[PDB]
Amino acid sequence: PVFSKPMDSNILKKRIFAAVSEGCVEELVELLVELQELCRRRFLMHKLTASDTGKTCLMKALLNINPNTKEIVRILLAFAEENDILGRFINAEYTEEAYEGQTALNIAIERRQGDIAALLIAAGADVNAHAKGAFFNPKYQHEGFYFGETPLALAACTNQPEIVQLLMEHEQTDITSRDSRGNNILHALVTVAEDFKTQNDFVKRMYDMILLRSGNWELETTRNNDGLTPLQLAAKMGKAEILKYILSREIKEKRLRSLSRKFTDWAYGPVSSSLYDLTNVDTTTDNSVLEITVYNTNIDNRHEMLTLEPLHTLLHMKWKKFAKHMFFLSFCFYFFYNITLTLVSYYRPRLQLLGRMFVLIWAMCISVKEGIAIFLLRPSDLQSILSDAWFHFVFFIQAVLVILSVFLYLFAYKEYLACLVLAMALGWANMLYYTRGFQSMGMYSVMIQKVILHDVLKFLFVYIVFLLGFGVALASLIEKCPKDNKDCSSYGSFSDAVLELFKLTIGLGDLNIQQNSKYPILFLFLLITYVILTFVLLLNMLIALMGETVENVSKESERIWRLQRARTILEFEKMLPEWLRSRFRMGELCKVAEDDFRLCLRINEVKWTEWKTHVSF
Amino acid sequence: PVFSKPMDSNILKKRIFAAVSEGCVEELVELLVELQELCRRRFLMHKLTASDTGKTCLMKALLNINPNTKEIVRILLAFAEENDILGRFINAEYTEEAYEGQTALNIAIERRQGDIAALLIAAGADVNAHAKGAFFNPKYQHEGFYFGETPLALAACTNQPEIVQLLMEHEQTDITSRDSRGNNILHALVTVAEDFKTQNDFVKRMYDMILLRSGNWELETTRNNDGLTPLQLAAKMGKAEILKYILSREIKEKRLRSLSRKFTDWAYGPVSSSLYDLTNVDTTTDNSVLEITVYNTNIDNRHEMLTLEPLHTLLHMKWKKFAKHMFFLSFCFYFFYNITLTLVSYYRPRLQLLGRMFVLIWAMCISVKEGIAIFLLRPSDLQSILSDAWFHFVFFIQAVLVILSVFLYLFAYKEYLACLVLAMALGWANMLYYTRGFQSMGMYSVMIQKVILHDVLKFLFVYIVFLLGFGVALASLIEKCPKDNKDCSSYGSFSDAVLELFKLTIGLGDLNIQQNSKYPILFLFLLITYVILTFVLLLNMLIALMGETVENVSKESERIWRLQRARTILEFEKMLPEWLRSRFRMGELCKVAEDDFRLCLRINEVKWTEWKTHVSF
Ligand SMILES: CC(C)=CCC[C@H](C)CC=O
Ligand SMILES: CC(C)=CCC[C@H](C)CC=O
Repeated sequence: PVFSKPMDSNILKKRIFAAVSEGCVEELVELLVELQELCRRRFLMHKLTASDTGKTCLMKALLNINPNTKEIVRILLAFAEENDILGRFINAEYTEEAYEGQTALNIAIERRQGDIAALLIAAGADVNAHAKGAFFNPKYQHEGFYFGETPLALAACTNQPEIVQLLMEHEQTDITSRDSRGNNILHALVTVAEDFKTQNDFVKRMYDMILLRSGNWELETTRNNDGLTPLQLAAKMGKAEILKYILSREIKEKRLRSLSRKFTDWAYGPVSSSLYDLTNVDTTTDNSVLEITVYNTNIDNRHEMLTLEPLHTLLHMKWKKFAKHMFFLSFCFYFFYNITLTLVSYYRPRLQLLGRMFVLIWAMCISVKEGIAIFLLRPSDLQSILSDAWFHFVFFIQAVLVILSVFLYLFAYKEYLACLVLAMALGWANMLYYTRGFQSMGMYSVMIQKVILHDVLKFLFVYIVFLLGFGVALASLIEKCPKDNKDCSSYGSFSDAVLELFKLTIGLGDLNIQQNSKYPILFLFLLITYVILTFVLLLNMLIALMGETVENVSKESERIWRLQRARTILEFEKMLPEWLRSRFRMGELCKVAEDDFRLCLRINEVKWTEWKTHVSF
Repeated sequence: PVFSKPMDSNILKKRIFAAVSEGCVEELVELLVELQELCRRRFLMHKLTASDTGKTCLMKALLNINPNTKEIVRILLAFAEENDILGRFINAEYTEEAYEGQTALNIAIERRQGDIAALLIAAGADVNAHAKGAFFNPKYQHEGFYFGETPLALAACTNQPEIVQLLMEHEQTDITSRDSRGNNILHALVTVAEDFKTQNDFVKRMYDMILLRSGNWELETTRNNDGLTPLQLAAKMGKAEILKYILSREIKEKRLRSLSRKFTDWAYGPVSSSLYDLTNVDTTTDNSVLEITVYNTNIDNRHEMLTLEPLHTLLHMKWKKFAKHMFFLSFCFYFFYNITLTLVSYYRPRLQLLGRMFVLIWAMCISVKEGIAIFLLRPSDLQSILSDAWFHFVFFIQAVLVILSVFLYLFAYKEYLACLVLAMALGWANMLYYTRGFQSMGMYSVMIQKVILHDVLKFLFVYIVFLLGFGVALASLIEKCPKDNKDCSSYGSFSDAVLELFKLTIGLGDLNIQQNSKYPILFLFLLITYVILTFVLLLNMLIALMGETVENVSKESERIWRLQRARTILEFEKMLPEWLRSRFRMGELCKVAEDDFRLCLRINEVKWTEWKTHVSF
């Protein structure tokens, strides 16, 4: 990455800056006596700070910590309060593009100087001073560190709970404060949080602290600049631990019960009927966590992300309620559409007229749905290798070719077999999408979807750049026969040599040495080295490479089948009419202070291994 | 899963119920003074309990434990004994379908309230109050928790030995009590027990406690509702640790010697001749543990389940006594029957008449045995992939086709070669069952039995749905020749195109471009993409998939060969006559109190690694 001018370097006002660097208080005593009357005519002490970047000696002293630093800070504060400029001195900000709005308290917090940090707030800091800068607000994740550009989140993004308690007891803190990105403190903790369970992580523990110290719902209901309360921000950023904690969170103490999400009912040993609350989980309005966690591409930790308590049961109930009954209906009504293509294609005209226009209207419906589905998606969705747009595009082609054929048939262009036969061969090959069910058979289609995109195009490109060179050479090595007989020089042209040299790869045809070549010792050399270099090397090294690929992705297939299952589960939801949406879940709990707690789904989960380990002691 | 109305919720009699919920004794003082004369006219205190589910305030207070709960229980008991309804109050039962017969002591035990549990039995509990309900007695294993529906097993199914001791010293406990499922306490411990050795498990330790406190044989000889003393219940449910403990169990103390099963004789270092007792182990009557552990499908922990001391030696002795000598006899007498089919099939009539009806009578015997064997099995046995019914069905077909052929031969239908040649080709292919012996060769047949059922039908179905679409398209792309020559359009019909397009897959035949097609650029595209998509992708991705399958199941083959070996060992037992069963094991030990301890098999086992590790200290 790149940055602007540095915040500190070591390449008569510079003498104070050099004195506060190493922290020489004995040297720092006398220059301030000199500075009290240094050009005391009128300047309004602007020479105390620097004008190139807005730096003062305070944040320069806190920029590099030495064992003697407290005396420097107290001497600087005692000097600043003499000239009645302490408010302007402690509220000093950087004035560059990378760093803008940076205060001395912001640097004091991050240097683990909790004892020093109490001094600036005692002198009076604005606290709410944002840090809107290019460094503090990076574009990607590799040119800076992000912390919500608020000083309170410094003690939150870095494990400093004592400064969190010190800032909480302040009268002017503004816990419900936005920023330039519109985030809040909980959004900041969501962003810094670590997805994988890597032993102890302070973010999950400190979320409880900040939320219990808030004691209200405004911190978890405010939206981002795009608009995201942190429940789905933890989903989009790919944070499994934080989402698991926020989805299943209950407070066993009174006076804090509205913040709870998982109201337990009874714990009868291995069984525990937990009444879960869902308000941004079910796809009711938009941007639900269930919708975000399935329409995402960059997430790699979806092994454990989909199998939470208010998501797995929700998906299973949706599948058993309205997804399987329509999946089988779609399978039957597409198999019939593919079968009625055989009665038109194979039985072409070289009372069975009831199905002549059924294929036309169903191709029209398929096209008018896939045209919406292909532009509703963004180009970022196709960047993933296992994207769902490939089948959405194949299904679209299967409709455009059919409608083009039936358009050209009655227009009499003699092309009613050009696009209809390709539509046929693609439609029978399109049946490997409706194997989303049948778990054992569903294991098999993603092997296609991964192997063909990982090993087939690479070996195909190598074999194409291999066959092209040998094809030109073998066609150039032969000689033109004097046309006394037509059966001369079987490797006649480049197009014929390509076919005759490709037939040798599969294993059908014949091999000859008298191909009207004046250099048989050279013809045979090339013909032998082609089969040696490709059939002995490439055709079986491909097998060896997929022997590693399938071994690597055999344990990964279980989650990637369930991903396609959940995607086609939620895709059929959008196709429902609004009046058919009456089959919602259980809701209107009314077990809160003065309202109804949205919708609350009752699940009855059991865990016998965990209960066996717990009861073992 | 689903459930009935919940046992507790938080959505002038309800005030007492709310007071006992959080356990506010200071609030609980005055309402009872109010309730003493509340409508004291005559109701016979029915308002103290609820009528919707039969709940009282006692089990509601024990439903959620708070640090102050003992005073609530003692105040409720002191109030109930005043109105002389303590017996009806403490013997209160739930009255719904899911929960029926549930008492307050049952809820007090499971909440780890051992100090509270002594109070209700001191007041007087019926103890033997069953919990016959749909929740306590689930159908499958995923809609409830099962514990034998007796309160004594609550302290047994949950690790609470102190309450076991408290219930044992009671005068009215009825240790030999059945239930609605006919189980006993040992059956309950067998059901809850954990099969794999997962560090410490309280069930195996507490079995010793309950059996030594019983001190008799009635607890381990009572049968289930179907009829199972727990030795084979531990076998059918798949519990390796519990079965290992119960099979090899000895008490070194006097006054408890009839309960012992493994009477040791001498321990001469690495060798220890252990005299084992077998009463429900040998297949003498029915339902032996050895018979149950081999005729089971759902068990996955049979790696260590078959190799116990009174089972492995029993199987080895049976094999060396009467199973190998009949296996070789069956192999010879079936190879002769398959060889004498060649002298009839290949030498058909387009003094060798001694073998013309031998095949007929042996096919009759094979059919009359396989017809019994195919309906003696249940449909649950065929659900397993590696079931023994496939060979039992192939052997049956090999007899029905032969008898149909020899029936149609002398009836003169000219079909004596239609079913006889298929019977021949199936009979020579049926020889891959008699490779149960030859350990290295026996490793090879289960590779067939697994690979063909896991990878062959899936790739075959994909290749069939692939070849069918290209077959119709390639046959439709060609044009009908004007019949001036017969050698026109080699891809003539669909049936011919299927064969010509299948010959390209194996690698024999020829490839041409002038197939009387008006669209050669389209014919060649389909012909090239078929070989690309199938021979380059499917035919070798199958190899890559079995490269993972064989690697995964290479370590699993050792147990699955021995499973077929034990199954064909015990299958030949049933074929023996009753008079031939005189070759039993050693029995009539008479080393017990006043009887003969059934049969007792002497084995001489050695263990040098264990003795080397033991003597090392
Ligand atoms: C296997 C799969 C998912 C797609 C293959 C379809 C090919 C392109 C047929 C083309 O005619
Ligand atoms: C390999 C094995 C166990 C069985 C194959 C027998 C096949 C079905 C021959 C059919 O004719």
